[PDB]
Amino acid sequence: GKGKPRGLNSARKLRVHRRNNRWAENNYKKRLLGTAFKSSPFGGSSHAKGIVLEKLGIESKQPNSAIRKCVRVQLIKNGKKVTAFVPNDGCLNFVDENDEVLLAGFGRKGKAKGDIPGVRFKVVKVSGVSLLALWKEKKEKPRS
Amino acid sequence: PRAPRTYSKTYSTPKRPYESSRLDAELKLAGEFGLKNKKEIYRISFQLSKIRRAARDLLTRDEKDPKRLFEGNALIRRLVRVGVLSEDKKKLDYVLALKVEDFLERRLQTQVYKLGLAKSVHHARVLITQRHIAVGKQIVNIPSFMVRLDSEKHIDFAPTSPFGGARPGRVARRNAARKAEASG
Amino acid sequence: SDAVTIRTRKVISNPLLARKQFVVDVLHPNRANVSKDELREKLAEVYKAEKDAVSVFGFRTQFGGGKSVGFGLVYNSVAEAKKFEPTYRLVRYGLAEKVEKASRQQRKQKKNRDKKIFGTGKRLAKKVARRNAD
Amino acid sequence: HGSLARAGKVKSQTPKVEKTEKPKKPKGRAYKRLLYTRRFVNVTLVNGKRRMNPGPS
RNA sequence: GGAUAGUGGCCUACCAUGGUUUCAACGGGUAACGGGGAAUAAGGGUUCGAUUCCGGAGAGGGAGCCUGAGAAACGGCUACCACAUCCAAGGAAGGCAGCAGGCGCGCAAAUUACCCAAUCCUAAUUCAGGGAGGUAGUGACAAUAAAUAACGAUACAGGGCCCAUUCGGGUCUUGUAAUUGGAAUGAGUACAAUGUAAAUACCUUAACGAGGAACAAUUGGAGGGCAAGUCUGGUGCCAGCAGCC
Repeated sequence: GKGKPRGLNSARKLRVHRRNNRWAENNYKKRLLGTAFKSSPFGGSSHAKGIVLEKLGIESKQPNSAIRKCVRVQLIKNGKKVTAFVPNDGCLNFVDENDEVLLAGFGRKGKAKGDIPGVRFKVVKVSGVSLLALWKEKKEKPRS
Repeated sequence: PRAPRTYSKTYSTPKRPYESSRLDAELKLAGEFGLKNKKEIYRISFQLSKIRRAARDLLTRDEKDPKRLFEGNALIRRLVRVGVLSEDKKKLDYVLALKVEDFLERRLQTQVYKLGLAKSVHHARVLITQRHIAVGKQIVNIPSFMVRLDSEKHIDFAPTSPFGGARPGRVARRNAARKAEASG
Repeated sequence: SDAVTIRTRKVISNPLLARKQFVVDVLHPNRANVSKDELREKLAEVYKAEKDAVSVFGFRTQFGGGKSVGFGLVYNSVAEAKKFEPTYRLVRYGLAEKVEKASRQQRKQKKNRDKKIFGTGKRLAKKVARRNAD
Repeated sequence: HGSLARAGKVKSQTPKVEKTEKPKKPKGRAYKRLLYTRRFVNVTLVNGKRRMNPGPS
């Protein structure tokens, strides 16, 4: 009889059985445990601002050989220290040190974007100015 | 607070964006009818979806059901009025077979093109937007009008437009000054 | 005054306010729109009820010109429109000249200040004056 | 170590090739008409590939 | 029995261990006010619902109360806790989770504007008040067609046709043409009428704007998924790209 009960009065068993077995789903488990709220460095938000502490030279994961440009960032709202990628070419020279940056995830929902080990976040703004603006020379960072 | 103003969308984006067969047809459709966007096709197909959904639900009901006897007749009268489906039917047939080409064939952009006052779908669209058209007594500039089959004989040029007397147009008025300035 | 062809529609006899209630629609080809000093006296002569007992408003121009529709109303007398016509329309038509008044911010602030004062206030000025020396 | 250098390299060695002046393309239904008369009214070569941006060979 | 407006362990004077519980009690959590609803759909579903309506609760945290038909009211009072203002220091004054606004917080959110003209409420039901409400200001998240050019001539490349030197022309146009001309209208500049008593924002004018930066359209992408370059220079496991390969 296919396993599961079929009787017209077995709705409770089907309900409880489904409830128990939804815990084997990764997304349901993560949502109802509140892991993003309690463990993720953004606290469950899309973005976070922080202060650059140091320039990074994260090596590429095999088989690619490259030095990804990243920054240690201590988030303002938490104090948690994260690593954010500075995406485009030469944009490290815009995010040098001690500035206030806006960070976003990599699109992997908390995993590695590519051959970059351990990096979950990327830079999108520097001192209130979009990193794409500085890379395309449309705007310039405040000199004073 | 004041009661909220309701609003609703009119178009729907296709599920798969880069479809060669669908992309070619839609841009082929825009050329033959002079439309500016794919959204101008998306809305017609969205409008058609609400119509096929309406007739499909109605046709699941049995014959001589008061719901489809009233709602089916109302949908027929509205669609016949706008001229999308043929008027020589009384069988609730064409509705589910209505194609996208039927709806934008009834638009004023093409309606004034084939009525001889426009000479092109692009010329009509510019003509439509520049207000050289009156449907009844009233000037319109809507490329998507859905003429109600009582206005195809009512179309005419706007009285407040060139070729209507006492109104040559701004560029003509400048040449009127040039006519006197040329001698002087 | 040429082919203005002003006319009224839906004329209903409203004697509780003692007036005639209707909508007024004008056809003004080759014309922007007709004004108050034109429409009001034109509505007066067509009705022969009074001169300043006429009121018009609304008057949206049809999309693309040509004609305009709005609302109108005619009283039995000018002395009867004085008792019913709204004040802002009377001031607009010239039947009353409103004296300048303090702004809402300033009016409310003055009410806040004199609510802080109990009594008429004549004696308060004397005590402050008598105590101002030291 | 030594990563505090060599960043932004190829963007700094790329020769500056300025944009060429061209007229503006039609925009809107006019641009839509441009694609329509680029794709369907020219039947010079629609045999096997219908190339869209073919380079010199 | 007391209390209550009233029922009632609501509270006060006794037995019986009475009541609940795997049909999940009782604990714990809730990045939980509930619902009408929202998003998403073949059918079933999954997720959301602080928030325009309804109900509940609260007025910085607790507690207590006066008046009053109705409040355990906070733009009423009393007290403690935290915070906090003005003092010639003896005292006095509180409370924007109303509106506008300010600071902080953060990824995240507007004007210290005009009015009762409308909607409706309040009073001594008959000229008042109303940041309730409306109006305007900011506002390219959300939505609705909406302009960013349209028509004609003028040198050949040939989805094709009359005749046979099949390159001896064509009412017939698909377009390279930075070759023109007879075009058309909008963005919009208020002491002019139409709405708020002070004004604004589609129309029409003693009056105006269009021939290239003109008065251009951007955002993304061109290996595959997923339509679109084995085109050209530069870098050369570097720089960088790459949601996945």
